Amino acid sequence: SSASSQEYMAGMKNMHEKMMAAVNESNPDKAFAKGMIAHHEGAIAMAETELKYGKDPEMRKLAQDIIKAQKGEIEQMNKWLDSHK
Amino acid sequence: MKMSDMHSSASSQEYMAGMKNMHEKMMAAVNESNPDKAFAKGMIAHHEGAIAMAETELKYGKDPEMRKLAQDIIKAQKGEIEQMNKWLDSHK
Ligand SMILES: [Cu+]
Ligand SMILES: [Cu+]
Ligand SMILES: [Cu+]
Ligand SMILES: [Cu+]
Ligand SMILES: [Cu+]
Repeated sequence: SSASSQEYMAGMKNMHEKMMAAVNESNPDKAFAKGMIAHHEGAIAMAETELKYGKDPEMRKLAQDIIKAQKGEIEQMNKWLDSHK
Repeated sequence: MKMSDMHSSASSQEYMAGMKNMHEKMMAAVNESNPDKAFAKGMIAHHEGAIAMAETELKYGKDPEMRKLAQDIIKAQKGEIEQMNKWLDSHK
């Protein structure tokens, strides 16, 4: 019960850590890439927690979709960073 | 290395603002006991952060690929926000 809230909270504080290190970036394109990647990783964590503790099928469906999509956009921003600035 | 660079640009400030806003709303959303409801409220606040970060990118960003992604992200996140919003207004 409260175990779900902590797992949610753990993924959040995890995302906050990396997102903090990405906004001190000066180049706003690099800041968007690094920040949204950490932000997207937060979605995946929050979605995986829902798959563990969630009971509602519609939301568990959305969580599965969110994991698939965010992972995709993440690999794009990663490739964008390996080539740019 | 430069001392006057010890202050953030406007773009970094807007990015910082969107984070502090997203964290606040997400904090108030994990207070849910029901994890399905917690996922909905939390991902909504989390998704709104994506929109803010993408809007900040559209305001200050120059790279075409990333500007396109920011545009798409705003569309998709808003849609999924509407889904979770209706899900919250309909499920108990
Ligand atoms: Cu994201
Ligand atoms: Cu200041
Ligand atoms: Cu917090
Ligand atoms: Cu999100
Ligand atoms: Cu490029």
